[PDB]
Amino acid sequence: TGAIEGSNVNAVGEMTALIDLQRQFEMQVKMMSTAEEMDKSSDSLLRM
Amino acid sequence: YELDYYSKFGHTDNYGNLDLRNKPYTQLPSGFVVKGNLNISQTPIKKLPKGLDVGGSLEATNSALKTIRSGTKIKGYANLLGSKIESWPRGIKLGGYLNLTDTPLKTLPAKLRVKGDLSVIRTPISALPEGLVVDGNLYIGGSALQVFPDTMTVKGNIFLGGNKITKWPSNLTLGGAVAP
Amino acid sequence: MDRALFLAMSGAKQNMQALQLRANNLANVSTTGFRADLAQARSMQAYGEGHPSRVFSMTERPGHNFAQGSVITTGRDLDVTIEGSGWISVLDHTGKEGLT
Amino acid sequence: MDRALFLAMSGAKQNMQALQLRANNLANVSTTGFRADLAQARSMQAYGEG
Amino acid sequence: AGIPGALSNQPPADASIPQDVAQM
Amino acid sequence: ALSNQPPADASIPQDVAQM
Amino acid sequence: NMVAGIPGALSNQPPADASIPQDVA
Amino acid sequence: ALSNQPPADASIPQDVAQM
Amino acid sequence: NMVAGIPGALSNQPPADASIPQDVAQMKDGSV
Amino acid sequence: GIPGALSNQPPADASIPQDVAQM
Amino acid sequence: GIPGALSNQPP
Amino acid sequence: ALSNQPPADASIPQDVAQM
Amino acid sequence: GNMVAGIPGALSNQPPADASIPQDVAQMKDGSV
Amino acid sequence: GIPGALSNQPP
Amino acid sequence: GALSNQPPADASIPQDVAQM
Amino acid sequence: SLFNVFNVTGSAMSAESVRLNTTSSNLANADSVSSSAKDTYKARHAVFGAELSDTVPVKVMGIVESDKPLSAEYNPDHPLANEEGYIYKPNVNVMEEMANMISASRAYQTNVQVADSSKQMLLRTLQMGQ
Amino acid sequence: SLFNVFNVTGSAMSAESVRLNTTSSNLANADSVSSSAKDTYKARHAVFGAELSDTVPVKVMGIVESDKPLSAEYNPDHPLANEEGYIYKPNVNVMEEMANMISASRAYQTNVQVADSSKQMLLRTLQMGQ
Amino acid sequence: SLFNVFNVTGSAMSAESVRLNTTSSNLANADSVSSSAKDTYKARHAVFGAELSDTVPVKVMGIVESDKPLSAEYNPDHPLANEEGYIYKPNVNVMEEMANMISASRAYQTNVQVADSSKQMLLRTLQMGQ
Amino acid sequence: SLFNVFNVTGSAMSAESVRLNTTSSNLANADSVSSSAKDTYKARHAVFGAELSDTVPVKVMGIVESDKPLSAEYNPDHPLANEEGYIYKPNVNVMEEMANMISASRAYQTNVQVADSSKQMLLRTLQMGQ
Amino acid sequence: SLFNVFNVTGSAMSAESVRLNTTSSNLANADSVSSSAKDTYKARHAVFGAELSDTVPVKVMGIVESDKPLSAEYNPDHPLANEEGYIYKPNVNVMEEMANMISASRAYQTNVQVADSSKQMLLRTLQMGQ
Amino acid sequence: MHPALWVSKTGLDAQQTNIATISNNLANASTVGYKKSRAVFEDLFYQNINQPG
Amino acid sequence: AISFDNALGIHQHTVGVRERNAEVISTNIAQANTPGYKARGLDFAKELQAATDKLYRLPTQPDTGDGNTVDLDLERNLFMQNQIRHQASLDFLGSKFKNLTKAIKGE
Repeated sequence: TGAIEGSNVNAVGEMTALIDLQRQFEMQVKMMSTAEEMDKSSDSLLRM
Repeated sequence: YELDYYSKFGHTDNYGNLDLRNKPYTQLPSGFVVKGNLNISQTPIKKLPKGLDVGGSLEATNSALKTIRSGTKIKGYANLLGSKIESWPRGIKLGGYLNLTDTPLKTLPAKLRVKGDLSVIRTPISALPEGLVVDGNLYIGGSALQVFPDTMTVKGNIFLGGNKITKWPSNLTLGGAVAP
Repeated sequence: MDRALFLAMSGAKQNMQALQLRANNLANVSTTGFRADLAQARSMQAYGEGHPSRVFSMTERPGHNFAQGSVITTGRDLDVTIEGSGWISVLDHTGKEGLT
Repeated sequence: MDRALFLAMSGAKQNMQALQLRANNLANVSTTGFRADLAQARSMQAYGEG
Repeated sequence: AGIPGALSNQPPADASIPQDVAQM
Repeated sequence: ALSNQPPADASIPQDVAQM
Repeated sequence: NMVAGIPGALSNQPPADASIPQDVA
Repeated sequence: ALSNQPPADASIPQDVAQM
Repeated sequence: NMVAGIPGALSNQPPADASIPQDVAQMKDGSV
Repeated sequence: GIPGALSNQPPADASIPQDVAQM
Repeated sequence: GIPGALSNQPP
Repeated sequence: ALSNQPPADASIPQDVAQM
Repeated sequence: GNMVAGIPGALSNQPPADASIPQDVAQMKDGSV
Repeated sequence: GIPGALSNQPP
Repeated sequence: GALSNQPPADASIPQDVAQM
Repeated sequence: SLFNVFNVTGSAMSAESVRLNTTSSNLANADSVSSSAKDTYKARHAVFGAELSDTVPVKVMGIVESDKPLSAEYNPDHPLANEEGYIYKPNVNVMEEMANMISASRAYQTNVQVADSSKQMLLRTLQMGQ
Repeated sequence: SLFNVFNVTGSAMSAESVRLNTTSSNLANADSVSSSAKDTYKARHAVFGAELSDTVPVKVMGIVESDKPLSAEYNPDHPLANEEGYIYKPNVNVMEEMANMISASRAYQTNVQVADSSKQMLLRTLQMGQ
Repeated sequence: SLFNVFNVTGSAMSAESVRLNTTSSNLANADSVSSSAKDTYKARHAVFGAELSDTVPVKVMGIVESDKPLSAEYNPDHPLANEEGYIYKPNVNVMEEMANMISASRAYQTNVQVADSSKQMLLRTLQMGQ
Repeated sequence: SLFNVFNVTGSAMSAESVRLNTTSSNLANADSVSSSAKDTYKARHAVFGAELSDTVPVKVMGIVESDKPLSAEYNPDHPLANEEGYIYKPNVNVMEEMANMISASRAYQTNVQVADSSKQMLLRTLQMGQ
Repeated sequence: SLFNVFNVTGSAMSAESVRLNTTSSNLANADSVSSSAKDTYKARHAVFGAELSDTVPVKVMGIVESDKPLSAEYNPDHPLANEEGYIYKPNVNVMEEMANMISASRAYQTNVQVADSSKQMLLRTLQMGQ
Repeated sequence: MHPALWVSKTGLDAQQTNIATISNNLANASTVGYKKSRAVFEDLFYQNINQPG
Repeated sequence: AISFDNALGIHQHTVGVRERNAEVISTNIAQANTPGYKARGLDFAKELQAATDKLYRLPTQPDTGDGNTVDLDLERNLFMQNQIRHQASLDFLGSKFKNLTKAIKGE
């Protein structure tokens, strides 16, 4: 009694999770870009 | 509840305009004076206080306003768009236009003078009062009006908007044109 | 076109969801009696005919950080904090009992 | 291009002018019988079509 | 119609109803 | 939309009472 | 007999996402 | 490779035990 | 008629800021 | 065939005797 | 002719 | 504006008097 | 042999008061030599 | 040549 | 360019031109 | 009869065109709060169909709104908010709209090649015996 | 058609431009006690709306002012001070304008990609027949 | 006549290049008290013009100085000081010159796009019929 | 018979597509401590094979997980932590997966070039003699 | 004679390359106090020429040192110092070298476009009449 | 707007009101018979995303 | 019948209108910075009637003291659309003669 319990959020734990989520997000975006790049190249097969 | 003197101060701008938008106020004190414009849009206010004075324009668009008592002084215009006003009291000193669009208005004071434009668009009003004088543009589009009184005065344009007028005033001097 | 566009899109979409989950914890640093939400990823393989090469990843909330929060001393009689592990029984506006 | 470039420039330009008025106030702290100058911003809208 | 509290770009005149906004 | 007459300019007065 | 469904990204993710309406799926 | 039976649809289960 | 004036920063100002010369502002209406 | 190759079928597991028993 | 234009010749 | 006489070189003096 | 000459770029485009170009080279700009 | 021209041979 | 009938020599980059 | 491939490839061109129009509307209305909470814009998606009763044309069977819950935002300042100061926003996900844009454009142009190459086969058929 | 994408995406380009200009006027009037028009400027917001009237363009239906009360500050010696001595300043919130500035720019640029994506599809559709 | 377009875009680029050089001379002379001609430098601004009456080229009709007063500085010991010790400096405003630099560059680059796009239309017309 | 080249390049393109999807799953599941049934994800790798005894097609013969140990992390408060407070995560290495993304894409595109070039050679054989 | 253009643009390619290598020697020897030829380095510069009298090639007629005085530095204990204690350093100015690097590189590339465009006009000339 | 932008903005708005509340308390540090005010934070609504309802 | 007016349809006039439209958009972009210039729009149906005008564009936003009513976002989109449609008109009108020549020559 006479005290209030705050939150247990570990600020560093969230920040290091953020930077890893950013890098993994960006790497998958590159996978999307190289997927359409391959698709565009494999379109001259029907380009007689 | 009701607006107090201290609550009034927290809704006033530098030049003295009271802003009550979306605020939960039900009634204003009698003899109320506003330095500038008054805005009671979207308010649960159903009645305006007696002796109300507005130094600017009254804004009550899409509000629950229903009754305005006589003796109210408004320097600017009156905008009661989308409110619940059913009748207009006699003796209102209006320094501007009167916009009553989309209101359940049914009756108007006899020989009413509008120093600006007048709107009865999409209103269930059945007939205009005798001796009506309008110094601006009159819009009756979408309303239930179909017969004009014997004498009326419009100093601007008259817009029918779609309603059919069959009995035109005997004495009418128009400063503008008539549009369907 | 190659189904790797959607395999990577589904991972990028989930990474945003985990980012939002972590964002709520940082927005709730000062909240009283707030248990931080845990975020992780689960691998769910696309079983079927063909070579097992396509596995999806979706984020989930496995649990919460039930550690003791930072106690603030206010010197107020009507302020209490739970020592160690515990909860306080409260009913919300729906009259439904819930631990706080 | 977009007119928000000049709309913000017309605001940043006035902030420098307001800064000049405050600079004259602090330069005149030791001056004798000096009446401080107040600085305020007026909001003016471009009325027209749109 | 739509939004109930849209503004009007015309200068204040207090005599003419602004038709810039969707006044319905 | 289009119109058959030029649109008017924009007024930026320091006092709306004087326009 | 028909084979209908939303094409694109809304169907190429695990059903646990639950974006497609049940009736359409 | 061609077959007479239509290929089966993929599952992608959230939890394998639930099935 | 010919219409003209200073472009850019000076014209994209309220008239109170008298950066634009008076005669150049006249040209911004019409001329012949 | 290659040794250690993964299979494209759910992995027979423990709970639900059904898998632990049926080959 | 822009009234009061600068010139391009030594004053 | 094609002329027949080569344009003269611009001058950037310190003083317009000694020009 | 009526040529025009000079140092291109930054040196020449400074005003003449800078005196960066040699006077001999700077005088081959009017068509001399 | 150029009066102030530099030589490409050792001095 | 200016085609010659004898191969051009290699440039010499001495640290001191006296020792050349 | 003489142009069966054109009717199928052309149907795909019309089908994939609708999916791009739907994607454009979803991205242009990703921040349109509008009014109320049920008139709020929701991400729309076309439904492709194939009736296999030779060639099976692709027919769009109408636009269907997404079932994703609306994105709630706390903002007790917008006049179109609610009792708890929440404005509900369209359930448009940018990442899935970008993927649809890539998928629609590439698939649309793939059918252009098939339709263009189909005409060449028809032109070569006219040269039989010549 | 693919040309409808240009109308839909182009409308969003104008829509996000309106919100950018509104934010610019909010940032420039966050500290303006006085104002022509006898009104203490209040924060303005552009409320987007889908004009359904497949292809759903976005339209600005009008600019709406903020509902937050004006920030009252006790400045008794100011000429605009009331009897109590408080001058009132606009309710512009800096953080939301910066967030609006980011969102408006991000949404504006992603509408350019859709217009670019539809442009390529039309060019390939024209190469058919050549 | 798309060749008239090249004149309009070409005249536009010339107009924007004049404004950039005017901006360059303003930045270089924002702190110059003296001058070759015995008169303090005033901020310069090229005047664009339109002969509207099809294609209306934009023409520069001359450079016009800003009429704002020269910024006086209290420098009593300066050799050029007046009877009260004030030296006068150009009225160049840094913020407005940076906007002109941004505006002149962007307006220059967008006219290149129009000229390049109009060039493709003329080449495509040469292929008509043939 | 250049039609064999089509089989070989087609089999190579199929193999590269399998490798690309394997790389896509590794990048998406490089941070997943959980799994569908009961076993932590391990970096997968397709196995190419050449059945040399003309042309030798390349065939994928199954997916094999990497033998690198799982990266143990100290997350003692995690629900899935073991007796020592360690949780295990997939052994996906970013650098080698990025190289696979580059290598598979460049290998995929060069096989299209061979098939396209081989397609032309068959056409010129048809036109031989006339 | 569009082949004469190749003699003009190509000459500018060499001329702008000499000015770039001249810039590099000035950048690298801006702090060099000694020399192998016993004379302190001075900022070298190329001389362009135009034998105007159709196509006028640009030829470098020799490299010329700058006329600026050497930058003196008070280093009384340096081995190469004079009686007054000063050592002399090359008169290389950083700002003008950067402008030369920007101007020469852009001038080099703008002659590639003319040489490339003049190539196309010759190829179409061969195609005339057929 | 991506939802993560607005979720973070709520924290910025919440802390902004906290600073204003603290600033008033320190302003009235010598006011006779004044009672300090504290700002109370609570989490907002939690929404199921991967479920239709 | 059998006349060029009927063989070419209206595709002979559309190419000209798309050129005029491109000129006007080019004028609007160039005159975007010049104050007092009012953006000019071309009505397609008017040149359709002229085959079988030069209006003003009402701004969506107020000016900033220039009086210039050119929106560069709108002009770029309208120039892109006109250029794409102009190429299609060339394709339509170009194939009119290609079919016409094949009918006459029979080859």
